[PDB]
Amino acid sequence: KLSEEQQHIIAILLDAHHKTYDPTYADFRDFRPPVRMPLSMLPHLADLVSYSIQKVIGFAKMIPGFRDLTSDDQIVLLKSSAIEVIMLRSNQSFTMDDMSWDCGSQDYKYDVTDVSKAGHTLELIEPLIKFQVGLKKLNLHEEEHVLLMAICIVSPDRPGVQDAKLVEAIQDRLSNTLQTYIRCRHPPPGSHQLYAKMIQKLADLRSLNEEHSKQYRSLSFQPENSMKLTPLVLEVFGN
Amino acid sequence: KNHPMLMNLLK
Ligand SMILES: C=C1[C@H](O)CC(=C/C=C2\CCC[C@]3(C)[C@@H]([C@H](C)CCCC(C)(C)O)CC[C@@H]23)C[C@H]1O
Repeated sequence: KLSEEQQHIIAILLDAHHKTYDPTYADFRDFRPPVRMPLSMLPHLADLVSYSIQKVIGFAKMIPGFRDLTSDDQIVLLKSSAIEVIMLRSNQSFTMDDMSWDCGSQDYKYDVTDVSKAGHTLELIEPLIKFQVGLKKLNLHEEEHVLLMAICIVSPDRPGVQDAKLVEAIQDRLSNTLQTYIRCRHPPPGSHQLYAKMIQKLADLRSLNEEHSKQYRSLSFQPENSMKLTPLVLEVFGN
Repeated sequence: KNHPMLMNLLK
């Protein structure tokens, strides 16, 4: 059954998500405006991602055990996971109706052609949409969604990690919490192999991360594109 | 790292 500790973890993660995800998207007004007449969507989506990096950091900080990490280990975990967590969290605005991310208005509704106008090809974008579709098909409980974000961040195998054993221990605590949550709270048939499926999505995200990285390296190699980015994006994603 | 903004947002 779910221990008291485990239900505590869940409550904390739900709150941390509610504190860092504004389902009104009101802050989008502050971004450089979307332009859809090349790379016309890069300023707007660069800003979106920059905002989102900030929110993901604020979520990460609230993950039980995360603070016990070194500063260096917190830094490497966020650097490698940020894109993956933005892809994960983005699923909540994502809609199967038109395979787009719908952030409350036509201006902030993003489709495959918009992403394309930020400098990215179908080699990223097609697997990104399929990922969004498969995740949506899981119909996760919000509790599952926040746990999966946290397990994504606190991954022991990330490049640069120093205290692997400690990152492992934090994550195992969250993995066990997720496994037990599914067993106690998620009815069959939806529960069928749901943990393994959720772990497969984390492998999908590694692959998405790699592809995004290579297309980012290309895009940002040109200084006129790198200019349209934000300082946080350059720092977290590289230069 | 060499990551002042990240390090600052983290605490
Ligand atoms: C608040 C949020 C999330 O944090 C992010 C949201 C959407 C995420 C999207 C939709 C557009 C395409 C996005 C931005 C993807 C795109 C490949 C990022 C490109 C970043 C760049 C710096 C240009 O390489 C990643 C995640 C995708 C809206 C909303 O759900």
